[PDB]
Amino acid sequence: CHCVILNDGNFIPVLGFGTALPLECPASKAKELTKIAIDAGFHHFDSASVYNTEDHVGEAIRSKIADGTVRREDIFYTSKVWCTSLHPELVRASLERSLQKLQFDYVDLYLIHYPMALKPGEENFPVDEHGKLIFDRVDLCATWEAMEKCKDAGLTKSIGVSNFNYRQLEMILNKPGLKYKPVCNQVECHPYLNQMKLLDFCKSKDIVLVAYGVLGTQRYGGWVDQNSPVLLDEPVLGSMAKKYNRTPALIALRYQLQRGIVVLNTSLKEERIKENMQVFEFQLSSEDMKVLDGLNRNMRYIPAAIFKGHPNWPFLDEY
Amino acid sequence: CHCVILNDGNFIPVLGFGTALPLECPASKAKELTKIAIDAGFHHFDSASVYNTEDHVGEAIRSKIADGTVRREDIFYTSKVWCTSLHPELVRASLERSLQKLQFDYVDLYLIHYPMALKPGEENFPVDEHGKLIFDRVDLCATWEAMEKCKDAGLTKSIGVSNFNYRQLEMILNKPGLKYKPVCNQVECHPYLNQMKLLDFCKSKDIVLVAYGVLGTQRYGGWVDQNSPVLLDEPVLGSMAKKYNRTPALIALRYQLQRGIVVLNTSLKEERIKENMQVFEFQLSSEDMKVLDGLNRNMRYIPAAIFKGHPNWPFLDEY
Ligand SMILES: NC(=O)c1ccc[n+]([C@@H]2O[C@H](COP(=O)([O-])OP(=O)(O)OC[C@H]3O[C@@H](n4cnc5c(N)ncnc54)[C@H](OP(=O)(O)O)[C@@H]3O)[C@@H](O)[C@H]2O)c1
Ligand SMILES: NC(=O)c1ccc[n+]([C@@H]2O[C@H](COP(=O)([O-])OP(=O)(O)OC[C@H]3O[C@@H](n4cnc5c(N)ncnc54)[C@H](OP(=O)(O)O)[C@@H]3O)[C@@H](O)[C@H]2O)c1
Ligand SMILES: C[C@]12CC[C@H]3[C@@H](CCC4=CC(=O)CC[C@@]43C)[C@@H]1CC[C@H]2O
Ligand SMILES: C[C@]12CC[C@H]3[C@@H](CCC4=CC(=O)CC[C@@]43C)[C@@H]1CC[C@H]2O
Repeated sequence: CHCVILNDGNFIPVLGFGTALPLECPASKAKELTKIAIDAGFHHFDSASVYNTEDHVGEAIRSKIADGTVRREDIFYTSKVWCTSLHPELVRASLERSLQKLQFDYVDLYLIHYPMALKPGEENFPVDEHGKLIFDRVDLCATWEAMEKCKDAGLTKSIGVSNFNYRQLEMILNKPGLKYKPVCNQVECHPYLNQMKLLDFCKSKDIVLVAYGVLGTQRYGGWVDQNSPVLLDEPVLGSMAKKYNRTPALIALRYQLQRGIVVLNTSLKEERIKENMQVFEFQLSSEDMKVLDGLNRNMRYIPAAIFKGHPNWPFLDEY
Repeated sequence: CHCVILNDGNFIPVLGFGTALPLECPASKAKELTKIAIDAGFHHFDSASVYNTEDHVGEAIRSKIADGTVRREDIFYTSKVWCTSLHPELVRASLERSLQKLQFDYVDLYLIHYPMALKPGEENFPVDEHGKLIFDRVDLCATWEAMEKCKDAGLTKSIGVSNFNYRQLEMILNKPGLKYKPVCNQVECHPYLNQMKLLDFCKSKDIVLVAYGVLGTQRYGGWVDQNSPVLLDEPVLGSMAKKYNRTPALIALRYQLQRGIVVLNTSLKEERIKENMQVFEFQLSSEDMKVLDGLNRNMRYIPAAIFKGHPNWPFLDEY
């Protein structure tokens, strides 16, 4: 497998397929896209409880195992516990519910979606009369202890985090009695926001940086500035694509793989799912990698703006 | 394909089996060892016209292709033109001779063995009455042009160099009319001689550093100081071997792979040839890599001392 090794010994495919879909897409769409992705050669699938696509994704995977296309052990499935279940006593219950939806006995990786707790309840986005999210206070170190228990319970093989800044990672890494270090930190990363600093930090701690937004994000309404520039329309990517006889998307994907990053990607088009697998066919020169490094402009497509004000908002700029 | 991509688009397996043997071993020994390597999963084999083992190595490979074990396209074979054939008009004749000994239509890689020419002739080590090598002077840029022609003739898929220092690589890289940059520079590299500087330079130029002496070299008589320390006896390697439940050799091999180096290795023992393939099974922590970086002590096992007076002796410069 085009895999890299996690700090707990487990292997993870460097190219994963994201199962989050635009609000304008029917949930069931996730099932068909997953089947196409599997046939295209994808083994790593990224999901979350908040995506409401887990049951459909699980159906596609179980279907592909049933007909002998792949085995459960060959699939790397990731889930994430949402802000409303960060309370230590609610973490495992959330994972068990996901497993129930998937018809799985275990997930390969389980992440804390955001380092920001929200009022517990069925509603994923509890708000008051002003439409403001209802924040809740939770000890993330305790949340982590609960994640470790899930690993020891065999409900998940590995555990990690998502959307954590290095300061928050250090808190966990320096935790008294720490048992398992996060194996990864899934964050937004692309030429407009190359996370060089956070990447170097993660590498120094044996933490894998898993990137989303590698192609500019699906630009979800209510989460991304619709007036922000479209990443793949960047002239530099267009020019480099022609130089290497590839596509702007392939240039953006290869850029990250060559930096030691595990990449996620999503496309609603079958032709593009297959195309993205071609990222393993070519190499970007060291000089062109520097050119791409020059596109950095601190453009964060998903700032989780509705979370601003929360004591743990992870995206404050560096000094 | 546990492989990396060369600057000419071709793929090379990151772990290769070397076929040079101590003078105390019969040449035919290479046939047996190559077959064992192939059965253990090795697809990359390193040889040279000066090793006097090409015909035996070729026979093992052809034998394994014949009985259905492996395909030629799945094998990556490297040869090297010796000092006595650096004259531009003799480079191709040497490659053609190697192909004849191998009964191959092409080699995957062809290297200039040393940036030092010796008096042309059948004798690989021409000497005078004082037992000193008879040096010759050649236009290495002209030698390179001849290598480029060999690539354009399809006799070799890629071309590179071996034992070249920074200035000598520049000599080729800045050559007016240069058509193909060297895809690699095969040099000695291990914790006692980590080549930090030369490695950084090669990466900046898209040149892969291929390392020999990864396990301390076979300590050839007449080439290696028999009183020099044995690399695999290094305490740090022993302690790390115990920590990871591996072996000193596996630690030394993995150290190089994680630095982006293509590693060669040779063993006369079947058990060790099989063992070395296990290098893909574990990961050294970032902190432990730094510990290994600390062992550098400028210990060059193969200084090519009999060539020390040659105008182009490569080991005088800092790197
Ligand atoms: N942990 C988190 O906070 C978080 C947040 C957001 C997303 N994610 C994860 O990341 C995954 C990816 O989502 P994303 O929003 O980051 O998007 P993305 O992977 O950056 O993709 C952005 C856009 O690229 C287009 N695209 C894909 N392949 C292409 C190709 N070969 N040529 C041209 N265009 C191509 C897609 O359009 P088409 O569909 O039209 O092809 C898509 O809208 C999700 O499914 C999820 O698993 C995680
Ligand atoms: N281009 C050049 O100038 C140049 C120069 C020298 C060599 N090379 C290339 O590099 C290849 C490697 O040769 P090298 O001299 O550098 O040696 P090496 O790979 O550094 O190996 C040195 C020693 O390691 C031992 N060893 C191997 N695997 C082991 C294991 N699992 N446990 C314990 N010991 C182990 C071997 O002893 P045992 O046999 O007793 O196991 C061998 O004598 C050559 O065959 C050749 O292809 C190139
Ligand atoms: C932006 C992000 C992915 C897209 C989703 C969002 C939560 C609400 C949503 C509900 C949907 O039916 C479609 C996707 C999405 C818009 C997620 C919050 C964290 C991040 O993973
Ligand atoms: C040291 C090196 C590999 C070992 C050989 C040496 C040339 C003479 C030799 C002749 C032999 O019959 C056995 C190997 C070796 C001792 C090579 C010169 C460059 C390097 O590849």
